[PDB]
Amino acid sequence: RDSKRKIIRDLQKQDIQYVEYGDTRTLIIPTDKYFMFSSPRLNEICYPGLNNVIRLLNFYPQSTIYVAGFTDNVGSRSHKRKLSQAQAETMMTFLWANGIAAKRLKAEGYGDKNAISDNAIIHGSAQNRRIEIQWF
Amino acid sequence: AAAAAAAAAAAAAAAAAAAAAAAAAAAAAAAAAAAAAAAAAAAAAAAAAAAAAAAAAAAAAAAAAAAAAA
Amino acid sequence: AAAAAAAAAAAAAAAAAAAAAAAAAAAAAAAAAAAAAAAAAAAAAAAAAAAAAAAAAAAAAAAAAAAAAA
Amino acid sequence: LPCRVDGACDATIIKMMTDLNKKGIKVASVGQNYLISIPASALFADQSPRLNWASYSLLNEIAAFLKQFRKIAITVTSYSSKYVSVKRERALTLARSRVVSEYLWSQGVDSRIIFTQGLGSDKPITSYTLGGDRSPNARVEITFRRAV
Amino acid sequence: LPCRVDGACDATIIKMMTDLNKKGIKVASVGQNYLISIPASALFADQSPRLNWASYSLLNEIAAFLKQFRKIAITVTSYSSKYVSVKRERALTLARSRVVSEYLWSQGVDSRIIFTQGLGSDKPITSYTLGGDRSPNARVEITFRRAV
Amino acid sequence: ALKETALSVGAQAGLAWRAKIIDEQLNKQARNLDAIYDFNSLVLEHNILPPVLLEGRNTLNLADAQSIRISDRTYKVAKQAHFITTPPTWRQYLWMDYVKPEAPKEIWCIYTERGWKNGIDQANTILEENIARIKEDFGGMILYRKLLAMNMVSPPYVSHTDLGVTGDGSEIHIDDRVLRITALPELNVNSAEWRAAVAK
Amino acid sequence: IPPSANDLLLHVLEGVPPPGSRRLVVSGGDARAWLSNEKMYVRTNLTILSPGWLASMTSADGTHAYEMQKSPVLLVSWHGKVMQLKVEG
Amino acid sequence: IPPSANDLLLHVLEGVPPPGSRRLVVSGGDARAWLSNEKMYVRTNLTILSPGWLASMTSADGTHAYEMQKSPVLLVSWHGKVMQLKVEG
Amino acid sequence: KFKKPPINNPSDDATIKLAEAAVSVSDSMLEMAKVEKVITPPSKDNTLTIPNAYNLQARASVDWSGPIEELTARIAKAAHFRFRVLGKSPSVPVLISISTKDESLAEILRDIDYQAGKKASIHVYPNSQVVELRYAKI
Amino acid sequence: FKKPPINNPSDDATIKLAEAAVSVSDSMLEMAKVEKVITPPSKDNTLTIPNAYNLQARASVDWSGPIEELTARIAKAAHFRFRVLGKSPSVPVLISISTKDESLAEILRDIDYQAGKKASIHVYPNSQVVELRYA
Repeated sequence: RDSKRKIIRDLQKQDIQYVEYGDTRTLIIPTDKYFMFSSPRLNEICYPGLNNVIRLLNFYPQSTIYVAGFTDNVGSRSHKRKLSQAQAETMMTFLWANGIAAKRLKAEGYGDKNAISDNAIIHGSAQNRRIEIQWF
Repeated sequence: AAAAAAAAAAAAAAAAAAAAAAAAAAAAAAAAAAAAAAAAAAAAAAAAAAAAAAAAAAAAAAAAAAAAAA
Repeated sequence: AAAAAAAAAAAAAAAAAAAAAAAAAAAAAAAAAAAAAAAAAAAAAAAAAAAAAAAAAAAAAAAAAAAAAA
Repeated sequence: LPCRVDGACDATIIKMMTDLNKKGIKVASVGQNYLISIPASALFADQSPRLNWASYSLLNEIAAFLKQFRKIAITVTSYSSKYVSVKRERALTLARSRVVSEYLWSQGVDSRIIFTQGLGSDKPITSYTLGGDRSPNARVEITFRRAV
Repeated sequence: LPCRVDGACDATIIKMMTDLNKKGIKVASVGQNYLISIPASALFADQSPRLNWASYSLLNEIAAFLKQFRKIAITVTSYSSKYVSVKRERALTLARSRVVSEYLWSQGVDSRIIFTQGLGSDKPITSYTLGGDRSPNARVEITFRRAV
Repeated sequence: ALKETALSVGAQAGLAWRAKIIDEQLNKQARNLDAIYDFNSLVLEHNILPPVLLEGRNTLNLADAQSIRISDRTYKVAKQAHFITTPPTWRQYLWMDYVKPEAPKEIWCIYTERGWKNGIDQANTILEENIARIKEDFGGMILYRKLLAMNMVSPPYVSHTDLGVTGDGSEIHIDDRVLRITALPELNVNSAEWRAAVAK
Repeated sequence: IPPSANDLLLHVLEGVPPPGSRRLVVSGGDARAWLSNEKMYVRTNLTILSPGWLASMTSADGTHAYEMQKSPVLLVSWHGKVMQLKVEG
Repeated sequence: IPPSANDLLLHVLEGVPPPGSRRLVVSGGDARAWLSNEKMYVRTNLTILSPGWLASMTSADGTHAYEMQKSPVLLVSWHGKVMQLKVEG
Repeated sequence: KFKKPPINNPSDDATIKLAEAAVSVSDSMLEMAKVEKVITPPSKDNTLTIPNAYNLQARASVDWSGPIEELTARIAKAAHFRFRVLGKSPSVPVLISISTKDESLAEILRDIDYQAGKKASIHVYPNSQVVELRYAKI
Repeated sequence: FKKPPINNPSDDATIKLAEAAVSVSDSMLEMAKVEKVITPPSKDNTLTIPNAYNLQARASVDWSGPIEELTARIAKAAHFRFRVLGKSPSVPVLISISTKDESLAEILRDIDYQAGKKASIHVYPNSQVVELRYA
């Protein structure tokens, strides 16, 4: 009830994806409900997702952390890049300020250049707006 | 419909229905990419049935007689 | 109406009603600044319904056919 | 039909106005200039531009009180007592007022402008200067004029 | 009439998806990119491009899972751990993936392309390198994007 | 037949209900649509509404068996530039009309549900053409500002004939400026002064 | 040569209706509207935005008078708020 | 000298129907079809294959607009899949 | 249990097709703003004609769609700047529509000056306390 | 405890509509940056405030008509001499000031401005004379 299966089961409940993948472990966090709108201000009402993701990654205290930000097709490519970079960068500062040592972390912004769905449809672009958190 | 993932959340136009886990397999609108491959019409793939006729035969709008539907 | 401050003292034109403590939230006249944002009319925001027609369709005075009200 | 009430009632206006004066947020009502005066103890932490989590409930009937009026420009201005310098102080009070107006247009105002600014104890309502945010000088004030 | 379901149901999609994850074929579901990851122990013999006879049942709910989606290009790519050389290894994994895609378009996919390729442990998902096909690095992966 | 008039009862009620739902769904996004369809800061220097240009690339016409004509691009001036007083909003183009229809067994119930979705998606096609018309008109003005940069059209040439004090002794107008459009915005065919959209 | 304005906009720049008119009731805003001959005239101090007017004057105190075709809804700006006014007739 | 195209293909390259049309409902694919005068016009981004069209345009984003005679079925390619679309009218 | 991450509200068909129109008008828009800014380079800003000030560095948040002068009178009133017009206002209103949140008063007046392009101009004289609006010459 | 914003884009279509809204009105803003020609205040070629104590008095004027007559009586209300240089044309240079309180040098600034290019105003304050110049 304080363990891995409990905290991944309620991150399913507050709708953040997790993937187990060999050594690579990746949280997919929707920016649409974990950020206030088109901003790098964190959605402060959704704190228990943020406490639960940092409670999850106390379990891996030696892995380097890749954090990356994603948008969809709207706006200029500069706006895509700087908005994704700003949101990934402030999630990186959230993990640093909730206590991960700063040379484990890596913030990087992609203006939907990985694009896990198509941007031509509404729900697919909603899935494209995200933060990936990878570690080893 | 969108069964056992959750209930159907939205109905995304230019798509199928959107369940409250993922995208469903049930078509939302008429204009989605539903795999029609067998039509059911008189004089399909020639032009349509020229509706002004009142006789025995059925004439297409490309002036073929639909002998399979007369 | 103007409840529990006092009773309604006056009814100030070009304003809302005036309670006998302060200015109320109930509109006095028709011509106050009441927040209309959803109208209910045939051919609103084009020109109005051209009333001389007697047919199936409803034609606007800007000669559009109000197909949402025919 | 045209609407009689505009999503508001005068009984609820004076009910929130008594309840805000009972919780110590003082509502002055002069003409149509409305003032609600909030001590900075009752919202923030001391000498910080940061809300406490419980103080958004105080901002809840502040914003639900600000539902009730037709208004054009709310101005929100904050000032506290002296801590380091007037330059640090004015940066504090500018961040203070801009944070509370960011929450107030996150919430519901029907205002068209919120002007928001902070001052460096340049307008203090008492000469008694006890401390930091427990001073009654240390306050934010939300003033507007109720339109028609 | 137009068809509601396209020969598939979402209850059966998640029923196969739980059953494949219970038998250890891990289904990742990211956006509309679908990944099913198959350990090479669970299909082939060790360091061989040859199916076992029982593993076509594993390919049966792989192919009946691949019935359920509208898809354009499946790519199937295989890689294992080091056995002799990277050249022998890449020949092994190319034959490996082309054999499993030959069975998958013997079976039912509604894909228009299956791209199929193999790599020489060039992308290994763990640093722990126990052995041959019992390594969790030694795997085939079938990735596609579900169209609309 | 009673089943058919049950469907016809359900149709207009579904149309008016769907019209209602998308009217305050439009009004919920009212400031957002003023941001999208901002015609106000697309108007020209003498409050002239810009014309609607239509782009069609890569065009074929099969005229008969003997002959086709291809062209690579086609620009059309539709509903030419003119003096607007106040700029168009989105509400002339997008607002569907709300009237409240006050005109009222088992087969009646199932075909009033199929009439109800027929009214719903027929109101959806009316809204789809309304969005289509505003996207035509607004993107035509955007296509002007492309071609006015890109020198494929003329800007309008106004003329202000200033007049002084004007009239008889029963009526004066003091500063009497008559403003005309002499040259309309108009695609040039002398094509050597054209531009090309190269950026970085 | 165009006409100057309508000179009856001088009358509806005051509150007085045009001679031989029909009154139109206006809801939801401070305006008065009359219909002379298939054209309505609006005395307001608001700013009419959507349906477009043919002629306008303005008095000393910012009251405007508009000649326009008959549209059953008027859209104004009040003080930056987009506002609706509704006319019967 | 042939005609150029139809210039109403510019309108049905946008979503807007031609003036004085009849709507045709399209099943089984993302297309819109209107019938002006014994000719239908299809806005799609699919590729119509079997019944043959008389005129075509294409916008900036790969949307095409086709003038063709009235055929009750359209055959398209979607993404290499041969696909059928069905029109009533 | 399987779940994709964004489980948002139920949308409807109206804002579905409004959004997929709005992105095509957004990038047709983006494409020609790129075209015009490369076919004439903007040499100058307007911060040289609206310079900032201490007590112009107050912030505001504003949605607005009315005419320009009542808004800029409200900006200069809360900036404690005397507000002056130059030029008679045209009979058609010059209408701005500012919808922004948390900008400083100087960049709000610059946004006003930009949105009223060639119809008006905002000038600020900060060694005095004067906000001006000048209307155009036509 | 908390609330989200009320008309928030909390919906998967309205987020796309509103990110389109921020990108359209941003794309408006660089539209306006490219076509907004201004001129710098070094080269604004309008009259400044001539800061004389007679010209900082406190007036009121409501008028439309020809420029030379206000400038005459703005001079003789300023106790300034009025000179004219140049020729007034057949159509007069027309102007309207309708302000119930703004300052005198500030009337002078507006009437240089609303003159524009048909005429302009200089003030020489040591000699206490305003001049109107034509072209």
